[PDB]
Amino acid sequence: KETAAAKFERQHMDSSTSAASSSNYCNQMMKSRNLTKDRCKPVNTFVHESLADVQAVCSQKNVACKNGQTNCYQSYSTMSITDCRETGSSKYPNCAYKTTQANKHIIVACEGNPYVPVHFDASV
Ligand SMILES: [Cl-]
Ligand SMILES: [Cl-]
Ligand SMILES: [Cl-]
Ligand code: NA
Repeated sequence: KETAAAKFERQHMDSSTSAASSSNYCNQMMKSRNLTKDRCKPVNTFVHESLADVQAVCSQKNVACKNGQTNCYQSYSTMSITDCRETGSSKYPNCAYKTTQANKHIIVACEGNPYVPVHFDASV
């Protein structure tokens, strides 16, 4: 039974690469992080920065989350991200994703002690 912090790490962190360099990145990563077990997760963003740099966002600019909560934080700098989104021809169990690499600010929700990211809200 996964903690919130660990679920964030599994779903969103990929520090081993600086950027997605292939159209198949999302297909491979969504499968290897177990996000296509039982269902195709429709949307998911991977962040290509160190874990420490992402955890540090919880001390940066405090903003509202899309749901109105006030424990969201926007990174001061842009970060290398890859957005993975299911295509129109995807359906379980043959999940298929479009890979879009970008450099954007991230917005995360933070909780706990230590105060760490638990939800990925958006990128700007
Ligand atoms: Cl897992
Ligand atoms: Cl996401
Ligand atoms: Cl402020
Ligand atoms: Na946690």
